[PDB]
Amino acid sequence: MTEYKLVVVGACGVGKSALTIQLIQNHFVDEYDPTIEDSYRKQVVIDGETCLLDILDTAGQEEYSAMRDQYMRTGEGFLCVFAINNTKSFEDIHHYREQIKRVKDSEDVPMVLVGNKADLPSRTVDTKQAQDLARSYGIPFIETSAKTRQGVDDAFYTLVREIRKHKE
Ligand SMILES: *CCC(=O)N1CC2(CCN(c3nc4c(c(-c5cc(O)cc6ccccc56)c3F)C[C@H]3C[C@@H]4C3(C)C)C2)C1
Ligand SMILES: Nc1nc2c(ncn2[C@@H]2O[C@H](COP(=O)(O)OP(=O)(O)O)[C@@H](O)[C@H]2O)c(=O)[nH]1
Ligand SMILES: [Mg+2]
Repeated sequence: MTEYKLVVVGACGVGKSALTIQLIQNHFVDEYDPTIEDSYRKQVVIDGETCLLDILDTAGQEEYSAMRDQYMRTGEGFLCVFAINNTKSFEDIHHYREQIKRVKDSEDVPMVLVGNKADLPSRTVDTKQAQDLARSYGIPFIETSAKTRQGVDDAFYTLVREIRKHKE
């Protein structure tokens, strides 16, 4: 079967681990150690294709390193996650997109913008502002809740479809 290597990136606390564990293990984690960086795998069917999702949930220190560049470079697509109630996490996205372009040495890398925690009140990032950003990047934007499951499959499956488009 076809393997898709996905990498989940974004600020501490946006829900990278919760999104990954909801997709792979079908449950919402109320807490997940922010030092646990690992890959999680699941066989799924997307548009009739049986495939293996190989998802790297990034964690540890906010730092640049050749060591990290080496394994991040293996990613075929990037899920760029911010939390809709954390303006700083939205502002951070630019730094992730720029480093993805650097490590992949390309202006054309499969990417999806994800606004997580859609279930929470008191949002600080307007959906239309995130939609405008995604339009400016030429990538899809999906609002998700790792808690309720809203948009979770759509976010990961859309990234798989972006990877297929790049492979042509
Ligand atoms: C609370 C812990 C947690 O969940 N964290 C996510 C993070 C670990 C990794 N992550 C991170 N932050 C940034 C950058 C990268 C990054 C670094 C590389 O060397 C290579 C690549 C390649 C693609 C995407 C991202 C990277 C990173 F993994 C780069 C800039 C954005 C910040 C940055 C300012 C260092 C944070 C802690
Ligand atoms: N209400 C709500 N809480 C969430 C959601 N996603 C993550 N969380 C919570 O936010 C915190 C940070 O999530 P985590 O997955 O550890 O974020 P990470 O640091 O990006 O891996 C945890 O307490 C999660 O339970 C969500 O969609 N909705
Ligand atoms: Mg985590």
